[PDB]
Amino acid sequence: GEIQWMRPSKEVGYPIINAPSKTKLEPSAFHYVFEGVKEPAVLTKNDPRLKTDFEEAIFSKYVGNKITEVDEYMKEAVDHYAGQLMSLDINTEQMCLEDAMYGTDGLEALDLSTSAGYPYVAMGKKKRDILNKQTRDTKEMQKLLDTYGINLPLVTYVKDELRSKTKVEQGKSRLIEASSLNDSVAMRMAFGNLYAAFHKNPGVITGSAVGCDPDLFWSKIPVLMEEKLFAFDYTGYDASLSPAWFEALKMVLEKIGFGDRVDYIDYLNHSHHLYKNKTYCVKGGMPSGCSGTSIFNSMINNLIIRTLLLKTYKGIDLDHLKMIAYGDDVIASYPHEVDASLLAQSGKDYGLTMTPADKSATFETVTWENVTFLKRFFRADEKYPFLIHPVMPMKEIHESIRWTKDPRNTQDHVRSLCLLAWHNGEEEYNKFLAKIRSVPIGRALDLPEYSTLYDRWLDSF
Ligand SMILES: O=c1ccn([C@@H]2O[C@H](COP(=O)(O)OP(=O)(O)OP(=O)(O)O)[C@@H](O)[C@H]2O)c(=O)[nH]1
Ligand code: NA
Repeated sequence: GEIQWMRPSKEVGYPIINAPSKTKLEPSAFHYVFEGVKEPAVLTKNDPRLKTDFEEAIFSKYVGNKITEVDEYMKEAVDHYAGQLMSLDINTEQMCLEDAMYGTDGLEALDLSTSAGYPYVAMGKKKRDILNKQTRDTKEMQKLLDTYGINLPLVTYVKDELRSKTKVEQGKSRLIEASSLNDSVAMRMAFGNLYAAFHKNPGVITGSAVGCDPDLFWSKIPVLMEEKLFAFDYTGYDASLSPAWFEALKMVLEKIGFGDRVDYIDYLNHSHHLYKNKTYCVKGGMPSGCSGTSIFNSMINNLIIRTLLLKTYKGIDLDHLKMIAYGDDVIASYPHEVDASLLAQSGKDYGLTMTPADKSATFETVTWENVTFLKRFFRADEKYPFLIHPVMPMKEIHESIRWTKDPRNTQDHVRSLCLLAWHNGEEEYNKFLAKIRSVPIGRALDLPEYSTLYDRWLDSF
C-alpha cells in the first residue's frame, strides 16, 4: 500500500468531510469496578495526549509496495487455492438487487448503522431513507445507481475505539475507509453468492472463518487441522498489500467463474479517498470499509501462506496445508513442523511484516494450549472433552466493560460480554457477575447465570 498523491479536496471539486472531533466513549458504571489501561483513540491532531503528528501517524500504515509482478510461486498458490474453491460449486450467478440489499440465505442484509458514504455523507441523506426492511424497495436504491453510478470515492474516518496508551501517544489510530452505498450494493450483487458460499462453509476448504459462530466452530477446528500447527501475526496486513496480491486474487476469481467482474477488485487496489478537507489516491492496500474486505483479505491470506510455503519449501504438499483465516488472522497446520521465522523472512520479500504469534519475543512452537484465533484460546470442556471452548481472556472483557458509547445499550453490551466471559469457567464467571452487581446499574441488568449458559451450550451442537 502506498499513497501516490494527496491534496486539498476543493482543488478537485470535492466537499470537505465532517467527522466528529469528540469521542463517544465515556467511563461506564463499571469503570472503577474493573481494571484496565486503554483509553479512546486520538480522533484529531489537537489531542493533548499526542507525542507526534497525527496525520503522519495515521497514514504511516502505508509502508509501500514491495513486489511488482505475480511470480511463479504466487501463480502456483493461485492454482491450488482456486482448485480447492472449485470443489464448492460456488454459484457464479449475479445477485438480484433485492437479495443484495435485504439479504438471503448465507448473506445478511446491509447494515444501517454504518456511513452511507459519498456523496450522501455530504448531502446529509442516510440509509434509513433508501432501505425499507419490510418493503424491500429496490426503486429508490435502483434509481440512485443510475444518478451517481458505481466506483465512487471512499470516505475516511478515524475509528472511535479503545487503544493502548502507546497507540494514543503515537497517534496510531485506525482509519475506516468507507465505501459508497452504491458500491457496496454493486459488489454484493457481483459477489453476493461468493460471500454466501463462504459464510455457509467456514473451514479448510474455503480456508476462511468469516461468518462463523465461535461457540460451535471451535469444536470443529481441531479435527480439521493437520499434525503440526503454525501461526504468526501480521503488522499492518491490509495496508501492506501490494497490487500484485490483488492481481493474484483476480486470477482466483477468474478461475472460479467470476472473471466476469474482476474490475471491482481494481478499485479496492487502486483507490480514491476523501479524508476531511484533503483528498488522496492510494496504490494497493485493502480498504477497511468495503463490501467483501473481510473475505477478500482471507482469500489473499490463503494465497500468501501458500506462496511463502512454496518459496521456502520446494516440494511442500499444499494438499496437506490446512489453514483458516479471518482477514489477517490465521490458524494453520501441516503434517510436518515448519520454521515460522524462516517463513516470516520470505514474507518480507513479498511486502508482508510477520512476527511471532501473539506478540511473543521469538517464534516458539505453536500448541493447542497456547494457540489463539480471534484472541480466543481453545479449551476442551471438563465434563465433555469433545466440545471445545472458545476462550476470550477476561482482560479483554474487563477493558471493554469499563466504557460505554450509549447507556441505552448497556444491557446488550454487558450481555454480550457475558456470552464471551463464561467460557472461562464458573468460578471466574461468577466473580465477574458479582462485580457487575456491586453497583446499581449492574444490579438492574438481566444477566444469564453460568448453568443456564453452559446447559444451552451443550444442547447447541
Ligand atoms: O477500520 C479498520 C482499519 C484497520 N484495521 C486493521 O488494523 C490493522 C492495523 O491496525 P492495528 O493498529 O491494530 O495493526 P497491527 O496489526 O499493524 O498492530 P501490530 O500487532 O503489528 O502492533 C490493519 O492490518 C487492518 O487490517 C481494521 O480492522 N479496521
Ligand atoms: Na487500495
